[PDB]
Amino acid sequence: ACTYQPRQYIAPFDRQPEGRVPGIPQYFASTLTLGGYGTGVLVRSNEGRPTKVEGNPRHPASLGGTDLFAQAE
Amino acid sequence: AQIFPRNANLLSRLSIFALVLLVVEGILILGVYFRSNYFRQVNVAIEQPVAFSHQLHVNVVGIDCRYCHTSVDQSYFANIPATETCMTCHSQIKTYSPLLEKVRESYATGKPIEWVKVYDLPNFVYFNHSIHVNKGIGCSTCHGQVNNMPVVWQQQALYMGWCLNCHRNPELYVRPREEVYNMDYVPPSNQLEIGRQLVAEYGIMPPDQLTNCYVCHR
Amino acid sequence: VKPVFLAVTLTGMVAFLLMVWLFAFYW
Ligand code: HEC
Ligand code: HEC
Ligand code: HEC
Ligand code: HEC
Ligand code: HEC
Repeated sequence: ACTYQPRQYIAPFDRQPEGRVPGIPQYFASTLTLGGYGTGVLVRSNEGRPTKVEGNPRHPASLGGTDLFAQAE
Repeated sequence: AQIFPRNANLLSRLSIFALVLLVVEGILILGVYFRSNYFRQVNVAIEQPVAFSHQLHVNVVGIDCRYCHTSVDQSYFANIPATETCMTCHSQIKTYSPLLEKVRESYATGKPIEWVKVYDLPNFVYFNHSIHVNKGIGCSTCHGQVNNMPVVWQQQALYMGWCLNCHRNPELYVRPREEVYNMDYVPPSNQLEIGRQLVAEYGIMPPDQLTNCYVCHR
Repeated sequence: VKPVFLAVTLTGMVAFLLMVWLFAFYW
């Protein structure tokens, strides 16, 4: 009812990841298959969680582009 | 004189006067509540689960701020130290002590330490520590003299006008890239001249862009 | 009559100082 906002706790790590800067998303190169055939995707991990999928410019059949299924995965 | 006593003529006028005062007092009470230090939790020393003293670790031991908040000049988020940084010293310092029991219970088990956030934002604000630090803005002008706080408190409420004051007039609060240290540094007497020169050298954009809505809210 | 006109005047400016303080140099 008062104090405008609750306490809002914060829980950091116990051992920091070696190559992660907190608050900076990273990108990993993976592959998504539709009918058994692969498609190279560049997927974004915010804090170790996948959130967005985009095209892999280095991969044939996905020159910076994706289909609706790769986005909805 | 028909149905009213003699004094009522004075009382009626006084009552109208008293009514106006009560109305004005009502608006006053309302505004005071929404700007108080209890509603905004300003100057309140929030109790932490492990009772960490910044005064002991900065002014006495002499640890740099980037030793603990390592992500402040690179991302929007100032890193909160993991238990590994605490165990780097307390594996030998003050080991087998009750004040460090929670820290020693973590690191052995994957459970984190649930600190309480002192500086809180309503999640539609999107603050960025990296751009502020790299443009000559120190922690003293924002979090205050944290180096001397045994318990951290909110130096002032994070209003929108408080951000707008610096964004519209950054000449008054800009500093010459000695922000990470120099908590003892204070604005020079000729802050306006130095500030205008620093704004021109660092390319701080005019108030027309910095007052835009999407610079903060998204 | 003239006294109460002064009284309702001082009351007004009193309120203004009060209000202006809260909404300006208070924070
Ligand atoms: C990680 C964020 C932490 C936490 C949770 C604590 N520290 Fe330190 N610490 C250091 C030194 C030299 C002292 C004083 C030694 C002494 O008094 O003899 C401390 C003290 C503490 C305490 C209080 C212990 C007590 O009063 O007995 C606490 C609760 C505490 N620390 C928590 C040294 C360092 C250090 C540099 C070597 C770093 C990094 C940390 N400590 C980190 C943490
Ligand atoms: C150099 C003087 C600084 C500055 C400007 C700040 N820190 Fe620290 N920090 C450490 C720990 C364990 C916490 C959480 C416990 C607690 O808040 O009491 C913090 C927290 C903060 C805050 C507030 C966080 C919030 O959510 O509002 C602020 C503003 C802050 N820090 C700034 C750890 C350390 C530490 C030892 C590992 C050192 C040294 C510092 N911090 C130094 C600084
Ligand atoms: C462009 C004209 C806008 C608009 C339409 C709004 N803002 Fe701001 N805002 C900023 C901060 C730090 C806060 C938090 C205030 C607090 O905690 O007291 C806000 C808040 C708001 C609100 C209030 C939301 C609510 O009460 O629910 C509103 C309606 C709002 N904003 C709209 C930060 C800034 C900022 C500096 C970086 C600037 C510029 C803007 N906001 C601009 C706008
Ligand atoms: C004075 C100490 C400031 C306070 C208080 C706040 N900000 Fe600020 N901000 C400040 C400077 C010197 C700059 C650099 C301007 C530039 O052109 O480089 C900024 C800029 C920002 C930005 C990034 C600008 C952009 O174009 O993206 C953001 C996102 C921002 N400021 C946010 C922000 C918020 C939300 C604040 C209230 C919590 C706030 N700032 C306060 C200086 C100061
Ligand atoms: C006014 C500009 C500003 C400056 C410059 C600034 N801070 Fe922040 N700080 C804030 C604001 C605003 C928050 C609240 C962030 C939130 O609620 O998400 C915050 C939050 C924090 C937090 C909590 C963790 C987080 O990421 O929110 C820490 C730790 C912190 N500040 C320390 C620092 C350190 C270290 C520096 C390096 C000098 C620094 N601050 C510089 C304004 C600033």
